[PDB]
Amino acid sequence: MFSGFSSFGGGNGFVNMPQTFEEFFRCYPIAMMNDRIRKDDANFGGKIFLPPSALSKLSMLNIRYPMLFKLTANETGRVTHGGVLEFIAEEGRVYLPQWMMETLGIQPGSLLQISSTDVPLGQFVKLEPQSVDFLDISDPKAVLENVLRNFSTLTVDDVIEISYNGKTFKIKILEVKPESSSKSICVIETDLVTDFAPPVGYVEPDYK
Repeated sequence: MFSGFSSFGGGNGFVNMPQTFEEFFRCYPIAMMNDRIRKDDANFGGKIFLPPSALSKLSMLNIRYPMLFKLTANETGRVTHGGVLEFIAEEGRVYLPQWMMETLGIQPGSLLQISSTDVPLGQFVKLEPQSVDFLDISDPKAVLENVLRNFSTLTVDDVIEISYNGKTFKIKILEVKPESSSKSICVIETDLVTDFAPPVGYVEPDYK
């Protein structure tokens, strides 16, 4: 009968719907690519090459930049989240790092599916450290930030590796606090918090 005509809060009770886009392209092993025509960082990075045709379609869908891409493998049934650099293949070519191919469980010439997904940026991410040497760095936090920049999308199930000074480090997202059931975390700038927790009970003797 009577209405207060007043609204209080209600924002918390609102759930944001992620953005999902699907694309199909053929992937090729970047490893076979000549070093001269390829970048070393790209080989160990999480950036992939896609056609401009897909990007144009995304704009129509009003996808905010940066754009996130997700890889789907029918053969393994597992889907990893890959990052995107720039579109240079007019015909429609997809390139991925050698390590990524192993995770996807697909061999050269295999089809690769890329879907655009947008996440509200997780709040907490748990990363698995490797070797005490990694934690021996004066500014380990800085290294982490660099890794996030390299990878547009981060998945708990996906294992990301960073190569520094010719060295490769394995970082595994054991557990993260997400805002969606997708169980995917992607931090563009720095809205994601990372913590290092030593899961290895082995100790290496000091050499002197």
